[PDB]
Amino acid sequence: PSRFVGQYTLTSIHQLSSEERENFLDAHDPMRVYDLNSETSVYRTTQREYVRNGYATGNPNSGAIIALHEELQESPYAQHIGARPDQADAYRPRTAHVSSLNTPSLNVMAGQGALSALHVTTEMRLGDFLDQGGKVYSDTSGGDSVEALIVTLPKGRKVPVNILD
Repeated sequence: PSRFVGQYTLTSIHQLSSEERENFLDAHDPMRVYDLNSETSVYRTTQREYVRNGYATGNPNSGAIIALHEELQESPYAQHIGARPDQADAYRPRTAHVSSLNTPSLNVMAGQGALSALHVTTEMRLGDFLDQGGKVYSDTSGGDSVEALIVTLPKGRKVPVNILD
């Protein structure tokens, strides 16, 4: 199970075959893993002032740590199992500071237990981020049926929000 030690040298999903790349995305891309889409609603708490005109803008200075599902790092279990160095199961996404994206973003919660898990509570349409070039990352910085996400929102862009409380 540990024969491949030192051989887990891949660092990008593009270094994997098409089949393994798809396997990795199936296991780590938030969009696929949590079965998200343009109509998925995402939530976060904030202050009225920031969304008083019905829109929210991305935060330029977040301290969030995100998972990069397109980049690889040896899985802590690769050596425990016999994971081949050219297979998706031998790796896990790399993580990085959100500032590395050089783009404002918003930390949101998604899932049936989101609203519960969570100043005012806002709701947003994931598609509104996506339609404007926003990207979704798992936030690695609740319980079950809820996932923490980081969604980018390019400079000068905004998304409509609904205050729930």
